[PDB]
Amino acid sequence: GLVGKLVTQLEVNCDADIFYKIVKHHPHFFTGVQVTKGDGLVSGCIKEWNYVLEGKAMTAVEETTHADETRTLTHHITEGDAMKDYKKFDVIVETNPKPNGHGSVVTYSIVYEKINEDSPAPFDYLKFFHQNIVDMSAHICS
Amino acid sequence: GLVGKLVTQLEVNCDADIFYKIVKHHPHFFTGVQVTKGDGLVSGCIKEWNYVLEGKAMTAVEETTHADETRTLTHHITEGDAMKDYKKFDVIVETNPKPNGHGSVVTYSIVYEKINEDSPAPFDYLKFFHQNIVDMSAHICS
Ligand SMILES: COc1ccc(C[C@@H]2NCCc3cc(OC)c(OC)cc32)cc1OC
Ligand SMILES: COc1ccc(C[C@@H]2NCCc3cc(OC)c(OC)cc32)cc1OC
Repeated sequence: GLVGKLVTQLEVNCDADIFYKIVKHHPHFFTGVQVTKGDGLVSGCIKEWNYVLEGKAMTAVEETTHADETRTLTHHITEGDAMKDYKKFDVIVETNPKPNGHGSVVTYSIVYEKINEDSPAPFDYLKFFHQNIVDMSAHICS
Repeated sequence: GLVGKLVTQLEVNCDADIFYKIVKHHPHFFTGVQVTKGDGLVSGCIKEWNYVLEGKAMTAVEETTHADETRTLTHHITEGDAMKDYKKFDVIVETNPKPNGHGSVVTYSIVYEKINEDSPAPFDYLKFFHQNIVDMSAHICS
């Protein structure tokens, strides 16, 4: 099966709307541009990343869009090392209140389509994104 | 955050109800028992597994339940190496038709609660369950 999705979901002790605003505004570096929607206000960005994953230097080009009303960030990868393995690679970050009312659930989903049946599934990316949100979440408190 | 869920979802070219029936009936071995519901018909099982994960021999005790009407298998781990890292570890396997009507989507979810913030998230288990369903899925065809 070539099409799949990997998910990591974590509970965080933080209001969903604030946490989303934190995530939205944030060896590696990027160059790139911001994207606007017509009113001159930034609606997203396009970045070329240089990063190291499990010791190997890689590049990617990522177009990011946000949806404030659903607290969703979407990172659409168009180019780079990952596209040697995947025809499609998108990363969707959602933040929602726990039905308990107070804290939040953060979901990172990697939606992918492999080039062929010999391509890996992106467990190395899932672990990276997971640890990154754990790390960010451990620099926040009430 | 101590509570989380890992998911791998895969598309399979197989009718959901047949695929669920295949999954339901299937270095490692197990000993154990079957569980009935009162009519003498098997409703589940309780197994003690001996298995090797990333080279290390481990044991677990797993109680499995099924739900035919939702094509869901639930594996509830009560004891074993994994419980050195997790207070709770459940594995839920769902099979549903693609809204396209024909093939299926198979979802393995690992629902976990870590013992403490230094416990790993179960990416090693997610990869194992993923490869196992890929392998099974590559022994089936129309
Ligand atoms: C192939 O997919 C991607 C590759 C890189 C990114 C960028 C991502 N954001 C912060 C900096 C950064 C740093 C990294 O390693 C140090 C990294 O590794 C995967 C990923 C990222 C994002 C990606 O998709 C969201
Ligand atoms: C800690 O959680 C679990 C541990 C073992 C199992 C049993 C599982 N089923 C087939 C045989 C088998 C064989 C394995 O390695 C050869 C294995 O590794 C994780 C897992 C399994 C299931 C588990 O949860 C579903």
